[PDB]
Amino acid sequence: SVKSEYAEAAAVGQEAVAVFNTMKAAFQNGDKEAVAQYLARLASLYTRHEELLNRILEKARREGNKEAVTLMNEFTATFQTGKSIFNAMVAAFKNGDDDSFESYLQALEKVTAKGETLADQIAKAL
Ligand SMILES: O=C(O)Cc1c[nH]c2ccc(Br)cc12
Repeated sequence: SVKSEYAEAAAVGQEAVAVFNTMKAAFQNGDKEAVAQYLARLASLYTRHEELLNRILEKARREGNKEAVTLMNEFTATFQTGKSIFNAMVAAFKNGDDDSFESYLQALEKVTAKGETLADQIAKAL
């Protein structure tokens, strides 16, 4: 069902949180070889999550589930805010700009934290 697909997409989101928090510890420790690998792992996790959410949104549209479509449009817009902040963070790591990396990291934590009430609303709506 779309609801079990949403549980699967959500688990992937939680994998990214786990990897992201491990990556923040590596960044703080200056272990850039680990950070590089966690940033590759996070990209693949975000590209997977993004595609799965798009399938959920498209299914909700085909089902005519107007409330789920509304909430999924709001969430997939915010997902792009997070994804943009992540990509800037990757660029800061490439450029050796730890100040920008720190900044983008906190922004990505706050963007994610904000979008959690809506993430849990979508589970109940589908
Ligand atoms: O997860 C998505 O739906 C979009 C996305 C694609 N790449 C990302 C990287 C970080 C964060 Br946060 C989000 C993304």
